[PDB]
Amino acid sequence: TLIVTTILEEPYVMYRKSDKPLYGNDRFEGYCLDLLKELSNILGFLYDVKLVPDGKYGAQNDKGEWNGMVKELIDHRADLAVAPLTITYVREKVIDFSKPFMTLGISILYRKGTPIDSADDLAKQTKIEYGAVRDGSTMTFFKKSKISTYEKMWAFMSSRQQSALVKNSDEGIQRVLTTDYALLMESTSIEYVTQRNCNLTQIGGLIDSKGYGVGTPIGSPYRDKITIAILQLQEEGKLHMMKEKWWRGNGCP
Amino acid sequence: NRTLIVTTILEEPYVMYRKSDKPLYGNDRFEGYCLDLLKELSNILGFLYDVKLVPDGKYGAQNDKGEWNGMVKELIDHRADLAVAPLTITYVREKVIDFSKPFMTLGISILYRKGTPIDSADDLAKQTKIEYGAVRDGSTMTFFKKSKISTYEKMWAFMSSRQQSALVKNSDEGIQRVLTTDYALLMESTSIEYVTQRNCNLTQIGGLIDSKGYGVGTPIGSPYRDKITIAILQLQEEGKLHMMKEKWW
Ligand SMILES: O=S1(=O)NCN(CCF)c2ccc(Cl)cc21
Ligand SMILES: O=S1(=O)NCN(CCF)c2ccc(Cl)cc21
Ligand SMILES: C=C(C)[C@H]1CN[C@H](C(=O)O)[C@H]1CC(=O)O
Ligand SMILES: C=C(C)[C@H]1CN[C@H](C(=O)O)[C@H]1CC(=O)O
Ligand SMILES: [Cl-]
Repeated sequence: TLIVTTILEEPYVMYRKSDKPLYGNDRFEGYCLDLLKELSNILGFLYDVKLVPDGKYGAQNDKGEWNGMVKELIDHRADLAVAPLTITYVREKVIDFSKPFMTLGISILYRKGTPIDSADDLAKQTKIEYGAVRDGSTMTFFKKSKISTYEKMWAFMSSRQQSALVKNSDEGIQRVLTTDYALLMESTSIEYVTQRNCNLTQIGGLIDSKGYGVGTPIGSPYRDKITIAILQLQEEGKLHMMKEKWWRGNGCP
Repeated sequence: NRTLIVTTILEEPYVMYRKSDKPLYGNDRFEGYCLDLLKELSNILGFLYDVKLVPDGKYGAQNDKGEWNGMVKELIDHRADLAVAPLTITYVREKVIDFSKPFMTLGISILYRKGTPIDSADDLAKQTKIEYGAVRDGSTMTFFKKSKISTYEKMWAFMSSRQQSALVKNSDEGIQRVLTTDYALLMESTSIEYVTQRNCNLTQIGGLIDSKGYGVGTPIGSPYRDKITIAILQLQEEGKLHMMKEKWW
């Protein structure tokens, strides 16, 4: 029986809707749960899903200490992390990621109706505020970047004691819907959001290329097996079916 | 430290013979995306390397008796330390070697001539006048062979009919077939991109029908695999892989 650490994030992992109190794995549904089910069926393991106690994904502080799901793996409090956990340089040095089960890139979430069409449109002005979820991989992309425009955007994002950043995606979404604000957001989440709320749209294409992967502790004997199962699921068209299932939403033009 | 043996294969624009007016020797024989990648990896990780073309000139597939060939076999048998090529990360291969995380993303798509009303794989699957195929024994052909999706099973039935006459031995052959005859080639999207920049009568039809990547191959248990994965992620986040692709495409 593996311990799986995860985090609430639509539509990957959500509280199931019911009139009775829920317990254990039955508390949850979503893309990641469907994934975990397929993975257990292929590999034959049992699993206990547990929300990550500090409710974080995994980032470093000044002193080099980790938190979130990444920390859970490092400390062996979980065997797998199944969540939209972005595969990044800094994380991959401290955990063993499976190969990606989903591809994505950073893009822009914004309200419909405007001439804005790219990141460059934002970086070369100051009237439109823009930011990212604080300490997420998207923020780290801008902070570590040495590319001109992205350097400029980070300067603005982090200025004024980081007032342009948000603590979570929902806050970002509300901020886009209410004020003159664009959120730098992972493309898969933009796709999800813009098919439920027809007032929102993606601006431009992907500014980078990356994946979500299943996290395991360094040296874990499951990583390679999960990689192999993921490849099987992709080649069978199942990853694609799973995403169609959970991204369908309400439908927007 | 021991000079690493790197198996690879000629394929534009990943690995090509360098154009010079005099004979070439060693690594100097070669240029291309994968040579640039290799050189970036060696600088980050600090290894020396000798590039060696795979003797049988194959990527790596199994025969009836389940025996492997090509670069994959080279790695399995420890005749090479690394494989640096457009070697698709697949289920069957990952079971027998270790791949780094992908340095490039791609999917199967369609190479065809411009000006036609064909718009998707479906369009091809439901007809028989337009011939279509893939490189024999490549990961693309294997995808269709193993698919249980209705459209793709129908396509596999077509491709394998008539003793696989719809298949080609290599991408160059496929490309000429598309240019000359009424033929569509199922081809990796990255290669389509390269071809259509250079052949203005050709285009991609429809989107990607799957999603995968090229990765550096190492023998199972190699200590270079994770190191190379981390180096790849670093190159990616610094935008050098993007630069490298633009350079060669
Ligand atoms: O073959 S993989 O390592 N795992 C399966 N997927 C499909 C889900 F993303 C992808 C996608 C993109 C790239 Cl570059 C690589 C891969
Ligand atoms: O983090 S990775 O495994 N290796 C780095 N890259 C960049 C190579 F394109 C990508 C791209 C797409 C996906 Cl899904 C996954 C990855
Ligand atoms: C939803 C959140 C905060 C996560 C999801 N993947 C990124 C990560 O794994 O860091 C974060 C998003 C982002 O940074 O745009
Ligand atoms: C060019 C060739 C024959 C290779 C390249 N990658 C795939 C592989 O690694 O199998 C093959 C192409 C394909 O099957 O469309
Ligand atoms: Cl990996």
